[PDB]
Amino acid sequence: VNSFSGYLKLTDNVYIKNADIVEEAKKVKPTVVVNAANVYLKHGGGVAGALNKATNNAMQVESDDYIATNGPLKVGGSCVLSGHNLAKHCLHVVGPNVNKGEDIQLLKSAYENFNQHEVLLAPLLSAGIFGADPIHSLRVCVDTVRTNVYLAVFDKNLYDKLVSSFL
Ligand SMILES: O=C(O)C[C@H](NC(=O)c1ncnc2[nH]ccc12)c1ccccn1
Repeated sequence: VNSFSGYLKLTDNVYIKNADIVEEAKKVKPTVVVNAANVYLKHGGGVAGALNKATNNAMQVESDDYIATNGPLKVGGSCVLSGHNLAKHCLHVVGPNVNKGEDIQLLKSAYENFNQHEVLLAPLLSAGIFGADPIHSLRVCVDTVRTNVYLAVFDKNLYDKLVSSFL
């Protein structure tokens, strides 16, 4: 038993809600919140900009030190950093950004990072301003992640569309 509330059950291990991931994180304080990052960990907009703003820019400061030491992530890759005031840990996961011309096939690799964590609060990878088909992303999530994932979808119209089209 865990502390997530009002999530619609999609499968044996995937739950979904129409909610702001920042607000869910501040309420639940999950072990792991997933950030929809880029390879430079430049947290400008979307999930990343919103999470970082909620940490008062501490996420960005930590991320800049990470990049200075380690260099950029790979598309499809991830790193574990602090969750600051939002969670114990933040798993920064890089899904392909279609608006940058990145390989959509890399979405499955991106979701595989979730399997290293027993429970996660996450956004829908590569959706929104990342430019991929969100129905496809939810499908890849359900077909790739085996650990317990709680998906927080910001856009109300998007959430309704995702639920009504889920096979
Ligand atoms: O779920 C959605 O609608 C799409 C989702 N976006 C957000 O969660 C989001 N975007 C902007 N400002 C925000 N403030 C609080 C939440 C939030 C998303 C997923 C992957 C990549 C990019 N974007």
